[PDB]
Amino acid sequence: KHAGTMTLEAYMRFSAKLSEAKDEMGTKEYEVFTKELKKLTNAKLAYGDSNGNIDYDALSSEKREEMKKVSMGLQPYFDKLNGHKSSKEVLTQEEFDRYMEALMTHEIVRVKTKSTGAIKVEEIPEAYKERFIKAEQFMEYVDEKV
Amino acid sequence: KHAGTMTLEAYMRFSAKLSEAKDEMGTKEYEVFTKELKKLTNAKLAYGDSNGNIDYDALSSEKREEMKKVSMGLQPYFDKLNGHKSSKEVLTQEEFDRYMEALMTHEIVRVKTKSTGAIKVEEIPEAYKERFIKAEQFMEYVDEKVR
Ligand code: NI
Ligand code: NI
Repeated sequence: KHAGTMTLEAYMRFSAKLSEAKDEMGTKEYEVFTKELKKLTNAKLAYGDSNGNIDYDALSSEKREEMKKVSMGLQPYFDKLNGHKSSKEVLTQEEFDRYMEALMTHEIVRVKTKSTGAIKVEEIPEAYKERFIKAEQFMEYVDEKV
Repeated sequence: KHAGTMTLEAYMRFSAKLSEAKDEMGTKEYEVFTKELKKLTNAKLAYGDSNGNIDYDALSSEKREEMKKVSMGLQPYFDKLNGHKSSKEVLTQEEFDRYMEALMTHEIVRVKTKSTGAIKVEEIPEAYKERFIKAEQFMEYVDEKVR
Protein backbone atom coordinates (compact mmCIF):
# COMPACT_ATOMS: atom_id res chain seq x y z
CA LYS A 1 0.00 0.00 0.00
CA HIS A 2 1.49 3.28 1.21
CA ALA A 3 4.80 1.75 2.28
CA GLY A 4 6.36 5.17 2.46
CA THR A 5 3.99 6.52 5.04
CA MET A 6 4.03 3.16 6.81
CA THR A 7 7.80 3.68 7.22
CA LEU A 8 7.24 6.95 9.07
CA GLU A 9 4.52 5.40 11.22
CA ALA A 10 6.84 2.59 12.24
CA TYR A 11 9.40 5.16 13.27
CA MET A 12 6.77 7.04 15.27
CA ARG A 13 5.74 3.92 17.22
CA PHE A 14 9.42 3.54 18.04
CA SER A 15 9.50 7.24 19.25
CA ALA A 16 6.42 6.69 21.35
CA LYS A 17 7.89 3.57 22.94
CA LEU A 18 11.20 5.28 23.59
CA SER A 19 9.49 8.25 25.24
CA GLU A 20 7.93 5.93 27.80
CA ALA A 21 11.37 5.67 29.39
CA LYS A 22 10.76 9.19 30.74
CA ASP A 23 8.22 7.65 33.07
CA GLU A 24 11.09 6.10 34.99
CA MET A 25 14.07 8.29 34.18
CA GLY A 26 14.71 11.95 34.94
CA THR A 27 15.87 14.09 32.10
CA LYS A 28 19.60 13.72 32.93
CA GLU A 29 19.47 9.94 32.88
CA TYR A 30 17.17 9.89 29.83
CA GLU A 31 19.63 11.99 27.86
CA VAL A 32 22.51 9.66 28.66
CA PHE A 33 20.36 6.65 27.77
CA THR A 34 19.22 8.04 24.38
CA LYS A 35 22.79 9.14 23.57
CA GLU A 36 24.06 5.53 24.10
CA LEU A 37 21.04 4.01 22.36
CA LYS A 38 21.77 6.14 19.29
CA LYS A 39 25.07 4.30 18.96
CA LEU A 40 23.28 0.98 18.92
CA THR A 41 20.62 2.16 16.46
CA ASN A 42 23.10 3.74 14.08
CA ALA A 43 24.87 0.37 14.11
CA LYS A 44 21.65 -1.42 13.17
CA LEU A 45 21.16 1.00 10.25
CA ALA A 46 24.76 0.47 9.05
CA TYR A 47 25.23 -3.23 9.77
CA GLY A 48 21.85 -4.82 10.49
CA ASP A 49 20.29 -7.36 8.14
CA SER A 50 16.82 -6.68 6.74
CA ASN A 51 15.54 -6.78 10.32
CA GLY A 52 18.23 -4.65 11.93
CA ASN A 53 19.92 -7.70 13.46
CA ILE A 54 23.71 -7.44 13.39
CA ASP A 55 26.05 -10.34 12.54
CA TYR A 56 28.62 -9.44 15.19
CA ASP A 57 31.00 -12.20 14.02
CA ALA A 58 31.32 -10.55 10.60
CA LEU A 59 32.61 -7.29 12.10
CA SER A 60 36.29 -6.43 12.36
CA SER A 61 37.98 -7.20 15.67
CA GLU A 62 37.78 -3.54 16.69
CA LYS A 63 34.22 -2.79 15.61
CA ARG A 64 32.97 -5.93 17.38
CA GLU A 65 34.69 -4.83 20.59
CA GLU A 66 33.28 -1.31 20.26
CA MET A 67 29.77 -2.69 19.69
CA LYS A 68 30.24 -4.85 22.76
CA LYS A 69 31.19 -1.95 24.98
CA VAL A 70 28.05 -0.07 23.74
CA SER A 71 25.92 -3.04 24.74
CA MET A 72 27.59 -3.30 28.15
CA GLY A 73 26.93 0.40 28.55
CA LEU A 74 23.21 0.04 27.75
CA GLN A 75 22.44 -3.12 29.67
CA PRO A 76 21.74 -1.27 32.99
CA TYR A 77 19.15 0.96 31.29
CA PHE A 78 17.44 -2.03 29.68
CA ASP A 79 17.42 -3.90 32.96
CA LYS A 80 15.86 -0.87 34.68
CA LEU A 81 13.16 -0.38 32.01
CA ASN A 82 12.45 -4.15 32.11
CA GLY A 83 11.91 -3.98 35.84
CA HIS A 84 14.91 -6.14 36.54
CA LYS A 85 17.89 -5.95 38.87
CA SER A 86 21.06 -4.68 37.20
CA SER A 87 22.77 -7.60 35.53
CA LYS A 88 26.04 -5.64 35.61
CA GLU A 89 25.70 -5.64 39.42
CA VAL A 90 24.43 -9.17 40.03
CA LEU A 91 26.88 -10.94 37.72
CA THR A 92 30.63 -11.31 38.20
CA GLN A 93 32.77 -9.50 35.66
CA GLU A 94 33.47 -12.80 33.92
CA GLU A 95 29.80 -13.68 33.82
CA PHE A 96 28.79 -10.23 32.62
CA ASP A 97 31.08 -10.70 29.62
CA ARG A 98 29.64 -14.15 28.89
CA TYR A 99 26.21 -12.57 29.08
CA MET A 100 27.07 -10.02 26.37
CA GLU A 101 28.46 -12.86 24.22
CA ALA A 102 25.26 -14.82 24.77
CA LEU A 103 23.23 -11.85 23.66
CA MET A 104 25.36 -11.36 20.57
CA THR A 105 25.13 -15.06 19.74
CA HIS A 106 21.36 -14.87 19.91
CA GLU A 107 21.32 -11.88 17.53
CA ILE A 108 23.76 -13.58 15.15
CA VAL A 109 21.46 -16.57 15.05
CA ARG A 110 18.51 -14.32 14.20
CA VAL A 111 20.51 -13.23 11.19
CA LYS A 112 21.40 -16.81 10.17
CA THR A 113 17.80 -18.00 10.49
CA LYS A 114 16.36 -14.77 9.21
CA SER A 115 13.73 -15.10 11.98
CA THR A 116 12.24 -12.43 14.25
CA GLY A 117 10.11 -14.89 16.15
CA ALA A 118 11.00 -17.78 18.40
CA ILE A 119 14.06 -19.40 16.83
CA LYS A 120 13.75 -23.14 16.25
CA VAL A 121 17.03 -25.07 16.46
CA GLU A 122 16.14 -27.02 13.33
CA GLU A 123 16.57 -23.96 11.11
CA ILE A 124 19.89 -22.97 12.72
CA PRO A 125 22.93 -23.66 10.56
CA GLU A 126 25.06 -26.39 12.06
CA ALA A 127 27.96 -24.02 12.78
CA TYR A 128 25.75 -22.20 15.35
CA LYS A 129 23.62 -24.93 16.95
CA GLU A 130 25.75 -25.76 20.02
CA ARG A 131 26.75 -22.17 20.51
CA PHE A 132 23.12 -21.13 20.47
CA ILE A 133 21.94 -23.83 22.88
CA LYS A 134 24.57 -22.86 25.43
CA ALA A 135 23.87 -19.16 24.90
CA GLU A 136 20.21 -19.82 25.58
CA GLN A 137 21.02 -21.78 28.75
CA PHE A 138 23.30 -19.03 30.07
CA MET A 139 20.59 -16.38 29.42
CA GLU A 140 17.98 -18.24 31.49
CA TYR A 141 20.47 -18.48 34.35
CA VAL A 142 21.14 -14.76 34.18
CA ASP A 143 17.40 -14.26 33.90
CA GLU A 144 16.76 -16.09 37.17
CA LYS A 145 19.31 -13.86 38.92
CA VAL A 146 17.61 -10.59 37.93
CA LYS B 1 6.45 -5.64 31.11
CA HIS B 2 9.87 -5.60 29.47
CA ALA B 3 9.57 -2.09 28.12
CA GLY B 4 13.28 -1.96 27.54
CA THR B 5 13.36 -4.85 25.15
CA MET B 6 10.07 -3.68 23.64
CA THR B 7 11.91 -0.44 22.79
CA LEU B 8 14.52 -2.34 20.77
CA GLU B 9 11.83 -4.42 19.04
CA ALA B 10 10.03 -1.29 17.98
CA TYR B 11 13.21 0.07 16.50
CA MET B 12 13.73 -3.17 14.59
CA ARG B 13 10.23 -3.14 13.07
CA PHE B 14 11.21 0.31 11.87
CA SER B 15 14.50 -1.14 10.45
CA ALA B 16 12.63 -3.91 8.71
CA LYS B 17 10.12 -1.50 7.21
CA LEU B 18 12.78 0.90 6.04
CA SER B 19 14.80 -1.94 4.38
CA GLU B 20 11.79 -2.76 2.21
CA ALA B 21 12.57 0.42 0.31
CA LYS B 22 15.48 -1.60 -1.26
CA ASP B 23 12.84 -3.52 -3.16
CA GLU B 24 12.26 -0.45 -5.30
CA MET B 25 15.50 1.55 -5.06
CA GLY B 26 19.01 0.65 -6.10
CA THR B 27 21.72 1.16 -3.51
CA LYS B 28 22.71 4.65 -4.61
CA GLU B 29 19.17 5.99 -4.41
CA TYR B 30 18.55 4.17 -1.11
CA GLU B 31 21.66 5.72 0.39
CA VAL B 32 20.49 9.23 -0.55
CA PHE B 33 17.02 8.47 0.85
CA THR B 34 18.26 7.13 4.17
CA LYS B 35 20.68 10.08 4.46
CA GLU B 36 17.72 12.53 4.03
CA LEU B 37 15.44 10.50 6.23
CA LYS B 38 18.03 10.59 9.07
CA LYS B 39 17.60 14.35 9.13
CA LEU B 40 13.88 14.00 9.70
CA THR B 41 14.26 11.24 12.29
CA ASN B 42 16.91 13.18 14.24
CA ALA B 43 14.42 16.07 14.30
CA LYS B 44 11.67 13.84 15.73
CA LEU B 45 14.11 12.69 18.44
CA ALA B 46 15.09 16.28 19.31
CA TYR B 47 11.75 18.08 18.85
CA GLY B 48 8.97 15.48 18.62
CA ASP B 49 6.28 15.22 21.32
CA SER B 50 5.81 11.87 23.04
CA ASN B 51 4.82 10.43 19.64
CA GLY B 52 7.63 12.02 17.64
CA ASN B 53 5.26 14.59 16.09
CA ILE B 54 6.93 17.99 15.74
CA ASP B 55 5.23 21.32 16.50
CA TYR B 56 6.66 23.18 13.54
CA ASP B 57 5.09 26.49 14.61
CA ALA B 58 7.15 26.40 17.83
CA LEU B 59 10.45 26.29 15.93
CA SER B 60 12.56 29.37 15.22
CA SER B 61 12.07 30.87 11.73
CA GLU B 62 15.31 29.27 10.52
CA LYS B 63 14.78 25.81 11.97
CA ARG B 64 11.23 25.72 10.60
CA GLU B 65 12.54 26.58 7.13
CA GLU B 66 15.29 23.97 7.36
CA MET B 67 12.77 21.32 8.42
CA LYS B 68 10.56 22.31 5.52
CA LYS B 69 13.39 21.92 2.99
CA VAL B 70 14.13 18.44 4.44
CA SER B 71 10.49 17.53 3.86
CA MET B 72 10.46 18.83 0.33
CA GLY B 73 13.61 16.80 -0.25
CA LEU B 74 12.00 13.59 1.00
CA GLN B 75 8.59 13.91 -0.62
CA PRO B 76 9.66 12.32 -3.96
CA TYR B 77 10.96 9.24 -2.13
CA PHE B 78 7.74 8.91 -0.17
CA ASP B 79 5.67 9.35 -3.30
CA LYS B 80 7.67 6.64 -5.03
CA LEU B 81 7.40 4.21 -2.10
CA ASN B 82 3.64 4.97 -1.83
CA GLY B 83 3.21 4.04 -5.51
CA HIS B 84 2.24 7.58 -6.39
CA LYS B 85 3.30 10.10 -9.02
CA SER B 86 5.82 12.67 -7.79
CA SER B 87 3.93 15.52 -6.10
CA LYS B 88 6.97 17.75 -6.71
CA GLU B 89 6.40 17.15 -10.44
CA VAL B 90 2.60 17.28 -10.68
CA LEU B 91 2.12 20.38 -8.49
CA THR B 92 3.12 23.94 -9.38
CA GLN B 93 5.87 25.45 -7.23
CA GLU B 94 3.26 27.45 -5.30
CA GLU B 95 1.10 24.39 -4.74
CA PHE B 96 4.04 22.24 -3.69
CA ASP B 97 4.82 24.77 -0.96
CA ARG B 98 1.17 24.81 0.18
CA TYR B 99 1.34 21.04 0.24
CA MET B 100 4.33 21.07 2.61
CA GLU B 101 2.48 23.58 4.82
CA ALA B 102 -0.60 21.35 4.88
CA LEU B 103 1.51 18.39 5.91
CA MET B 104 3.10 20.44 8.71
CA THR B 105 -0.33 21.68 9.84
CA HIS B 106 -1.54 18.11 10.07
CA GLU B 107 1.51 17.15 12.19
CA ILE B 108 1.08 20.22 14.41
CA VAL B 109 -2.54 19.20 14.95
CA ARG B 110 -1.45 15.70 15.98
CA VAL B 111 0.62 17.39 18.66
CA LYS B 112 -2.24 19.62 19.85
CA THR B 113 -4.71 16.73 19.97
CA LYS B 114 -2.10 14.28 21.19
CA SER B 115 -3.72 11.79 18.78
CA THR B 116 -2.03 9.26 16.51
CA GLY B 117 -5.32 8.05 15.03
CA ALA B 118 -7.91 9.82 12.92
CA ILE B 119 -8.08 13.35 14.24
CA LYS B 120 -11.58 14.54 15.15
CA VAL B 121 -12.18 18.27 14.72
CA GLU B 122 -13.98 18.44 18.06
CA GLU B 123 -10.75 17.82 19.97
CA ILE B 124 -8.77 20.40 17.95
CA PRO B 125 -8.07 23.62 19.82
CA GLU B 126 -9.94 26.52 18.26
CA ALA B 127 -6.73 28.21 17.06
CA TYR B 128 -6.16 25.28 14.63
CA LYS B 129 -9.66 24.23 13.49
CA GLU B 130 -10.02 26.28 10.26
CA ARG B 131 -6.37 25.81 9.42
CA PHE B 132 -6.71 22.07 9.76
CA ILE B 133 -9.93 21.85 7.73
CA LYS B 134 -8.32 23.71 4.85
CA ALA B 135 -5.10 21.69 5.12
CA GLU B 136 -7.18 18.51 4.91
CA GLN B 137 -9.05 19.76 1.84
CA PHE B 138 -5.83 20.71 0.05
CA MET B 139 -4.33 17.28 0.81
CA GLU B 140 -7.22 15.44 -0.81
CA TYR B 141 -6.84 17.61 -3.88
CA VAL B 142 -3.12 16.81 -4.06
CA ASP B 143 -4.01 13.18 -3.42
CA GLU B 144 -6.32 13.07 -6.45
CA LYS B 145 -3.51 14.42 -8.65
CA VAL B 146 -0.88 11.78 -7.75
CA ARG B 147 -2.55 8.44 -6.93
NI1 NI C 1 10.87 -9.88 33.75
NI1 NI D 1 -2.40 5.48 -2.97
